[PDB]
Amino acid sequence: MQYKVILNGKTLKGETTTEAVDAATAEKVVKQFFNDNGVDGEWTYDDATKTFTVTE
Amino acid sequence: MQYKVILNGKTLKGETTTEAVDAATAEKVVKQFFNDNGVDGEWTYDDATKTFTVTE
Repeated sequence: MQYKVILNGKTLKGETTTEAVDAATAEKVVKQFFNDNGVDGEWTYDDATKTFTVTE
Repeated sequence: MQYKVILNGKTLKGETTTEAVDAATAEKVVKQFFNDNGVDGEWTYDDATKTFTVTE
């Protein structure tokens, strides 16, 4: 199933969607996302659109 | 200024927006987001909408 994850922060806000057999799997899959995005992830920047693309 | 951050993963995909004086500040602010969301963040779930809300 598909789940809609909301990344609501103070200086950062957004919406994302992970696909997992269940909410837990999704929750876990998401954890891996941030777990890997966190502070050692590969962040690419696109000045052309002032947008950054965090690729797992 | 406002920046549009794209969280593009394999099993997870989405879009977010951080506000920072510059791209770097934004990038840094975002890092704090994931840095704090990562594996020890406070994740709240809303079954009513199958949506999770990660609050910094």
